[PDB]
Order: sequence, then structure tokens, then C-alpha cells
Amino acid sequence: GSTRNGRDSEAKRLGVKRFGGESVLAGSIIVRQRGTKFHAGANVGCGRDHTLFAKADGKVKFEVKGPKNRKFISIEAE
Amino acid sequence: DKKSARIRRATRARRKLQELGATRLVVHRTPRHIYAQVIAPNGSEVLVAASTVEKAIAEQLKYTGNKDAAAAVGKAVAERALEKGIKDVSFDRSGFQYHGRVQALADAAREAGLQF
Amino acid sequence: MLQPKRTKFRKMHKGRNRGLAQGTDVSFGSFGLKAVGRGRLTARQIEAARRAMTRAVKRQGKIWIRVFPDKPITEKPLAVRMGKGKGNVEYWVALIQPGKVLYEMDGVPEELAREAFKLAAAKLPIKTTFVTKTVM
Amino acid sequence: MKKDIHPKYEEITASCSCGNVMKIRSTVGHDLNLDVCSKCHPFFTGKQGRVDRFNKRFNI
Amino acid sequence: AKLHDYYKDEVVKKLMTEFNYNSVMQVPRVEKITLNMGVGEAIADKKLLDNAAADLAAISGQKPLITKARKSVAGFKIRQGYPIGCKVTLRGERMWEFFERLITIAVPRIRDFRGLSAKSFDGRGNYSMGVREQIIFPEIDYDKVDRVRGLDITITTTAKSDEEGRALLAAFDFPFR
Amino acid sequence: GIREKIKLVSSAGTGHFYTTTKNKRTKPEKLELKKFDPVVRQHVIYKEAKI
RNA sequence: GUCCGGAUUGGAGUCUGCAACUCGACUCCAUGAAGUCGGAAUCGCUAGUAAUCGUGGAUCAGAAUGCCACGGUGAAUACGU
RNA sequence: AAAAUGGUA
RNA sequence: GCGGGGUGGAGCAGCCGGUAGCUCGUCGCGCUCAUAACGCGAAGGUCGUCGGUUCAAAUCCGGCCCCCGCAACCA
RNA sequence: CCGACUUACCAACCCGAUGCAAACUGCGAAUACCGGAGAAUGUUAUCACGGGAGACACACGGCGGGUGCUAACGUCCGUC
RNA sequence: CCUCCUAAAGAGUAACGGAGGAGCACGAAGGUUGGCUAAUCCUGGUCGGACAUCAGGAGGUUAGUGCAAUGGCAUAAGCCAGCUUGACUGCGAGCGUGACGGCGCGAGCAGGUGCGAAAGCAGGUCAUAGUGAUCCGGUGGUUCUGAAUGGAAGGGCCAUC
RNA sequence: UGCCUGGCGGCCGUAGCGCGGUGGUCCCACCUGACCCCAUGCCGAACUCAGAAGUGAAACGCCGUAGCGCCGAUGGUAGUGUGGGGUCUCCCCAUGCGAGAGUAGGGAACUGCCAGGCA
Ligand SMILES: [Mg+2]
Ligand SMILES: [Mg+2]
Ligand SMILES: [Mg+2]
Ligand SMILES: [Mg+2]
Ligand SMILES: [Mg+2]
Ligand SMILES: [Mg+2]
Ligand SMILES: [Mg+2]
Ligand SMILES: [Mg+2]
Ligand SMILES: [Mg+2]
Ligand SMILES: [Mg+2]
Ligand SMILES: [Mg+2]
Ligand SMILES: [Mg+2]
Ligand SMILES: [Mg+2]
Ligand SMILES: [Mg+2]
Ligand SMILES: [Mg+2]
Ligand SMILES: [Mg+2]
Ligand SMILES: [Mg+2]
Ligand SMILES: [Mg+2]
Ligand SMILES: [Mg+2]
Ligand SMILES: [Mg+2]
Ligand SMILES: [Mg+2]
Ligand SMILES: [Mg+2]
Ligand SMILES: [Mg+2]
Ligand SMILES: [Zn+2]
Repeated sequence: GSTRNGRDSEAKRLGVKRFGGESVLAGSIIVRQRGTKFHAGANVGCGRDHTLFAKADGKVKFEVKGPKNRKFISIEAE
Repeated sequence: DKKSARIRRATRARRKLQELGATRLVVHRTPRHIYAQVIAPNGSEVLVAASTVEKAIAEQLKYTGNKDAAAAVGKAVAERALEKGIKDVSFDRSGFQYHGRVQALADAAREAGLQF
Repeated sequence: MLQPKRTKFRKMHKGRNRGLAQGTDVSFGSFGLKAVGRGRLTARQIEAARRAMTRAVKRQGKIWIRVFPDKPITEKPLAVRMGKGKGNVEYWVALIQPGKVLYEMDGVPEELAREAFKLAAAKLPIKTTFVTKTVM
Repeated sequence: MKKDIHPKYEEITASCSCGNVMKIRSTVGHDLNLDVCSKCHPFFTGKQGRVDRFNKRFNI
Repeated sequence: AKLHDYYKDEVVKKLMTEFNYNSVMQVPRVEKITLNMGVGEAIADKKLLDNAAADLAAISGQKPLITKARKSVAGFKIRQGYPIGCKVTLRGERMWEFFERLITIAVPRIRDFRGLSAKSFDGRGNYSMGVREQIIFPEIDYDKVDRVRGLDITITTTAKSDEEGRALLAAFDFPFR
Repeated sequence: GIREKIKLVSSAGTGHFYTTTKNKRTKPEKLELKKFDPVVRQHVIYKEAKI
């Protein structure tokens, strides 16, 4: 017989691009994600597709914060 | 709860003022008194504070819960900030409507010298 | 013949059967049939081994079956090649790892369960052992 | 109360059959006349045997 | 305000001693009276709901709120967001004015009035009654009546349970059987 | 699908136009928007026209 | 669907009869149903007839809308086979 | 215009 | 393996969701000495069986069973 | 109209105990990967640009798997 | 083309492996300001019923998201209203992802705008599917070119089909 | 300086629920009146304004109390990188890393700035 499966989609290469303590330039993507699995901290913005990017030069910093224990990514100035 | 539902109304603007790193003028309103605090951008240190519970302000007021009292607190908190060189804040209505006593307090603070 | 009444997915990966078992003590009865070896228990075997116990004791006492056949096993028919999709589900098995207690019995003398479990163990493809409840 | 969306709510006079007069506010407009009220209703005021039928009818 | 004065002057002192309440704030109050009118027959003709609406406004002297279906239900053939009812909420002064008319003018007009059930408290002190005939309120002109409407009256009380809710209504000589 | 293309022509007479899509069958009214005309560098009214 | 209609039902009774439960007739009060002229089809009637209105009698203690008689008012139509 | 049939003695 | 289906008692519709139809048959009344034909009136499936989706399924989707057709080849 | 018993009986939600999961997770490694610092070692082993290619039929073995019958010197991936 | 698993806790990763979807919709379903909070069940309540509207309680997001699945979402991205056109024009540090063609994210700058008292937010929509190179040609703008010269045809550039 | 209260924070359940008690000088809350500033797709319920008769009933704050939630070792166990081995669908040994669950136990948060009241 034949198969009713067989389809898929090309991988989107999501995930963390710069890790903890990495020096980044402004506007450099830190994490590509579906939804805010990570949240924007200081000097960090969020794109329309929920991409997080640096808004200043500095180091990437991950921290759990807030009453919901959500993960935040902030930039620490050099 | 009124107090909880007001905190929910307040936190959307408060988090935004955290990302901007702005000096925050926080107004609190009760049926009997009105309050004002200028808070450092970190959020944990109070620069100046004026309220109707202080004898310096309440003594010259017939009632401390009217709009004429809110203009008294707004004027006093602005002068105290000006002598400490703040002069540039962002108003946090803190969940109340910008209307009546809250508006009257901001209007006094504006014409007295604070830029917001 | 045990089988899930409904399942979200019809087929399942083969997987592996590593490790030891969870559920090694006698929990509901006083005597148990424990699995010493590793393998699969087919729902027909569980039905056949349960019928041997339940007539050996003549339906006096109570039987607990501790394993359930929830993993579907598919086979391709005869004389078809490879490939052309995954086969059709034909039966269901339970994965059994060493120490797994398969049955429990209560309300019987020990000598009657040791005989009843011996008849059941003749229908199972796994090495088994007779075990009893411990105070802890 | 918003303006010009509500029925007109003006003081009326309610005069009952039992002589009770009550001043209320309502939308009816005219004077109202009551045939019954809470001061004259049977339930409000408090105004609400086979052998015995046999013996009475069949005296012996 | 005749019953508001009656409540503030005689009801409270009655309920002060009956339940030995520490504070006057502990005595139950009447919060609101909600009049409901299920006009489920408005799916056929929308006019009926508006006809029922002006009937309810004349009862309460207050424009009603045309309510609409929360979710679509198959059995009754309604879609979510269709107007299938109306309601009024009476508070403060209008609550007391209407409550007097219901007690003293309307409920004596209920056909074959044998009293009001004392079992109709939902367990938290709120009394819900049902009116079969809108003609029991003199605001509705019997000549002008197009269709027999009914309506649902509910009294929301501060009371913490049924038993002290029953007492508060009884203080207004509510006609329980 | 059933949502076909239209062009919004500026009222400034510059000939600049925006292009969008409209559902004719449910919104048959002509579309009027106040877009930015880069020829006059001002926000003017754009009137719908056929593509 | 009425001041039409008077079925049904509840209560109170009368009389006959040893005896009105099954199962009598009538009276009073209350109730107030179907029914708004009836499909295919079908019946009687030519003059004091049809239609309509009352009355009496036999049977019979009681029990007729039936049967058998009596009068009152009183038509239409018959070209033709 | 249309009209089919009738168990036995 | 692939296409079609299962709906009053029978044969066919209705399948794009809402509100089941036609012919015969069946039943009651009429016509007839009686039956047939004929005339009038009415009843009868809640859609093969389950699951899913939906506000809602004969209808859409998926399994199951039944009944059918096409194909089941080259050495 | 209500309703009353009874159970070859079946059984929801909740509670306690017991398991199962590639498309379950209130947990959670080892490794691997990304970045920074430091030492030693390594014929720069790295990267960029330019000249010339060849190759794009792989095989088996270990480990992790899909498929098959945890069949195949089977088939399809990952990694050595 | 999109979602999940396989896929071995960075990315990526095959099979006629296992499951589903797309070839759109919306001038509001977009922007902003102001507000609000679900499913379900229980109790009481006129018609009214298992299920309509109403009141209270428990519950705690089990709802909702324009359409699949996943990841999100209470500061709500969910629900309601007012005013609106930022579903703007020229650019763009820097980065991600691709053999490439290409695809994506983006603070900030200039011009003009909307909402807001303001701080601000807005270059479409919770995000990820809704798509088709070049050639050839059509329509509008722009003399950039214009085969002796002045035009014009035709071409170019810009917008679009 | 102590006790108390309000605001803004840090932290994000050892901090949250439950249960029982306690607070009104001040503060806070309910509370009082609404033609008004403003508002309800009806409603002064909410938002809002002008107040201060009453009450700490509710809400909130504080205190106590493990019924929960929550935290949580030590030891062992599972897994696993590297090398080797077997009876090789699975395991064992040397070495390194080492859970989850559960157990003993902890646990009725801690704290910064400002303001006010009483002492
Ligand atoms: Mg009568
Ligand atoms: Mg009738
Ligand atoms: Mg008539
Ligand atoms: Mg004759
Ligand atoms: Mg007669
Ligand atoms: Mg007689
Ligand atoms: Mg024959
Ligand atoms: Mg190849
Ligand atoms: Mg290979
Ligand atoms: Mg090979
Ligand atoms: Mg990966
Ligand atoms: Mg990996
Ligand atoms: Mg590869
Ligand atoms: Mg949207
Ligand atoms: Mg908002
Ligand atoms: Mg939005
Ligand atoms: Mg979306
Ligand atoms: Mg020329
Ligand atoms: Mg041209
Ligand atoms: Mg108030
Ligand atoms: Mg209290
Ligand atoms: Mg542990
Ligand atoms: Mg506590
Ligand atoms: Zn009266």
C-alpha cells in the first residue's frame, strides 16, 4: 500500500545564539524563539517574532527573576 | 479586591518605567489623604516625599481629601525635588485614573516646575 | 484479553527494554509472581497465565494483575517487501524487566499459591520467582 | 443615572379600597387606585369531616 | 426611603438583639435587587425582546440591560452574542422604592397568593422569586398587554447564610408561608 | 482568494499610489485612508481605485 | 368560540324502589369541552308532502334522543327521459 | 372514454 | 491495492452541516352482491455501526462490518 | 401524581495505594556545545585570498536509534 | 510550504518512518489610550427543559487565541469601548540563517502622522504556513536617454500588474 | 531608640493556603451624599467627587498553630564520559561525574528606603 504521512518543514535554527558572559555588539541576536520562553532584561529588546537582541554593547547574562521564576536575559555593560 | 485590582492596573506602567530607567513620581490616593513620592530609577530609594499627613501641609487645609489638598501636595513635592536637582520625572498614576485629585496633584507639580 | 480502551496514538517506536523494574514489592496481596528475566508479555500470555491461576485456586481468594499490555506491536503481512509504510497493529505487549511483580494472590494458603503460580509460570516466556509480602 | 434614557419617575398617590393611602414614586404617571394592599390582603391580615358530614345529615 | 428609614430605625435594632451582633456593620443589608426577564423566544422575532424591554423599564423606572448569550447552545437554537434577555439592577434609593411597591402593591396582586416560599434561599442569604404575570405591577396597562411576560426577581443580601437572610426580609413583613 | 487587489491613489495629484487588497463582497464601500505621500512629503487622503 | 354550544366534572339534593356502588331519571349551584356548516362518498322527499315546533300513548314501581300516534306553521321543484 | 374476476357440490 | 456505496417494508433522491422527499407497498374510510382496479385520508425512516470535529452531523473526518466493481503484471 | 424496596448488576467525580509513555513533565544528569582566562606542547596545526583538482555508488565494527521479526553480510540516520 | 516526534538536553540530521495542516482571513481581527478576566460545576430562580437569561458560591485558566501543532501569553498576546491610519516614506549600526539565489530580526537617524496629560507606544496582526526566479509584456510617474538637428517612437529608472 | 501603620522596593512558596485570636489615638478599610468634575453598553456596584455619623462585621495588618503546600540532606540507587571484558536484544570491572524519588529533618519568611502615629 501507500503512506499518508511523509511531510515535514525545514528546521528554523532557533535557540540561544550568544551564551552567558559572551561579549556582543548592539543589535546582535541572542536567542531566537517561538514565544517568550526567555524574556528581555536590561539593554535587551524583543522582536515581533519574539527574537531577543542586544540594545547595548556588553555581556549576555541569564537570570531567573520575578514572582513567576521566568528566565530573563540582560546585557551587562563592560 | 479594589487594592489588588489597582495594583494590576498599576504594574503595566511601572514595569515600563523600569526599562526606561526613569525617575518616578508615585502618587497614592486614599479617601482621606493624598501622597507623593519621587523615587530613584532603581526603585528602592525615595528622593523626596510630600503628603497631607504632614503637619506642614495639613495645617493649611480644611480637608485633606479634596482637590484643593492635592494641589497642595503636588506643589510641595515639586519644590522639594527642585532644590535637590531632580527637575525631570515621569508621572506614575499608580492605578488611579488621571482625573480629579490625581490630575490636580500633577497639575500643581507641573506648574511648580517638574517636567513631565 | 487486556488492551487499552483508547490510545492517542496507534503505533509506537520499538524502543528498548533496558534497566530494572519499578514495582518490585508485593503491594496488594500476600504472595506474588515476580519476573526474574527480561522480555515481553503478550496479552494472550497474561490471559492464559491468569486462567491457569484462577482455576488452580477455584476462584477462592483474589488475583491482582500488576502488568498491563499497553504497547502495540505491529507486523507486516506475509510476502510483502520493505518499506511502503509501517505495518498494522496485531497485538499488545507489556515490557517486563527483572524484579517486576506480575501477579499477586490473597486469601489462600501459601502452598496453594506456590502451586497456582507454578501453573501460570508455565505459560509465560519469562523466568519467574515466587515472592511474598514483607513488612517493609 | 444617565440622562434622557430612563422612564419618568415621579411621586404618585396610591389610594386603596380599605382606605390606606400610600405615597410612592412610580412611572405610571397618573393617580393610582388600589383594590387590595398589604394592609387588607387575606394572607397579610390573617384571614386565610366525613363522619361529621354523615352525623349532621343522618341524625339518628 | 420609607423602608430605608424603616431599616435604619427599626430593623437593625431588631436584628441587633436577635443575633447578638457585636457591630451594627454585622447586621445584613440589602445590596441590590436584580430583575431578570428570559426572552428566549426573541430568536424568532427581535421585536419581542424590545417589547419585553419597555415592559421591564416601566416596572423599575430604569432602562434595562439587553443581555446576550454567553455561548452558543444547540438545543435552544441560539448563537453566542444573540440578545436573549434583559435585566435591571436596582441599588440605593431605587432599590427601596421598588421593594416597597413589590411588598405593598405588587405581591398582593399575585393571583391566588398563598404566600412566598421560605425555601428559596440559595444558601448564602439571597432570595430569588419568580413572577408568572407582569400584570401584577400597576405600571403595566392590562388593555395594552400584548403578551403575558414574566420576570425573575432576585434580592442580593449581605447575609452570610440563609437563616439570617430570612430574618432580614421578615423584618420588612415579607410574606413567607 | 476572494480578496482582490486595489490601488489607493493619492488626492495630491502626484500619481503616487499604494496597493492593498479588499473584500468586495462584504465591504463594497470605497476605501479612504490618510496615507503619506512621499512626493509632497505630507499625509494626504488616498482614494481607492482599481488596480 | 360570544349572553353561541351544553359535553364533562365537583358539591348539595328529590323521587321511585327492600335496595340507585357497579348501573336510574330529574333538580339546584358551580364547570363550560369539541364544535365556526363537515373529504371521497351518500340518503329522504312531488303537497298539507319536505323542513321545523310542540303534545300524547304502549311497555312501565322508576327508567326514551327509540317506537307508535296527534296536531301548529308550511316551502322549492318536475324543462324532460 | 372505461367495465377484470367469482373454489367444490 | 483503488473507486463506489449502506436512508420508512422495496427500489431511488437528499450528502457544500441546521429545516428527511418520490414511486410502489401498508393501514383506515368509500365505491361493489364480493374481490380487483379506482377514490379519499393517514402512518411509517430520526439516515449500516461506532469514534472525532463542531454551537449543531445522513451530510465533514477516521476506524469497523457489509455489499459492489476495477487492478492484481514482466520474466 | 407521586413514589418504596431490592440488587447476576454497571459505575462518574473525589480519596489512598500500583504501574506505563517517541509525539506526557510540578524533576533532571554524564557527555557534548558556546564564550573567557592560564600553562605546557604542537614543523601555523587556524583563517583569508588566488592556481589545480578529484569526489558527490561507500563497506563493515562499536555505541545511540527509526524500519524489519530488537531476522538478514537487510535498510535508513547520528557519532567514532 | 508550516507544526510535533524520530533527533541521541546547542544547531543540523534519513527512510514509500509516526501524526496533523497551508495555497488564506482582517480597514478591523491593525495602532494607541482607558477598562476587564476564563472553563466547569453546585445552589436558588416565570415559562425554561441536561444545556439560554439572572443571583450567589466553589474553582483557579482545567478557558481563549480568525484557521493545524508546538512554544507562548495575567504587565495579559485573551475580552470590551473611545479616538484613529505607523497595514507611513528614505535609511539603517549590528546580527541570524542559507552553496547561492535569497530569507529573517533590528535599535537608531531624517521627514510626516495617530493615540495618550505625560513617560511613551506605533514601519501591521501572539510567533512560526497562506507561496513562484528570470524572460516577455501591460498600466501610471519621471525628458535619464532620444542614431544629422528639434521633437517623437522605443529604451532606462521608480510604483505596480 | 522601640512598637505600630502606609508607600516603593529587594527576594520569589522555608515566603503560599487553612485554622484560631487580635487592631482603630493615628493610618487603612468599609462607611455617609451625589446636582455637580467624572461614570454605568441598566445600576454612584465600579470609576469619581464632597465628606467624617458609625464600625473594625468584611478587607487588610499582626500573633499563634504543621492540616496541607513548600524546602530538604547523609547513605544507597539509576544513569553515564573514558579504558577493558562477558554469558553481548543486555550487562560486568577500573576510573570520573552522579540523579530522581523517598527518609531524618526544616519550616507559620527575611530585608532596604521614605513617611506618619504613640512611647
Ligand atoms: Mg347551570
Ligand atoms: Mg377549536
Ligand atoms: Mg361565528
Ligand atoms: Mg310518488
Ligand atoms: Mg319532533
Ligand atoms: Mg313509563
Ligand atoms: Mg384469477
Ligand atoms: Mg549518495
Ligand atoms: Mg552512509
Ligand atoms: Mg549493508
Ligand atoms: Mg537538537
Ligand atoms: Mg545532541
Ligand atoms: Mg551528515
Ligand atoms: Mg488580533
Ligand atoms: Mg490596554
Ligand atoms: Mg491587540
Ligand atoms: Mg496567529
Ligand atoms: Mg533626433
Ligand atoms: Mg516609459
Ligand atoms: Mg464610595
Ligand atoms: Mg475582622
Ligand atoms: Mg534529591
Ligand atoms: Mg498564616
Ligand atoms: Zn388595602
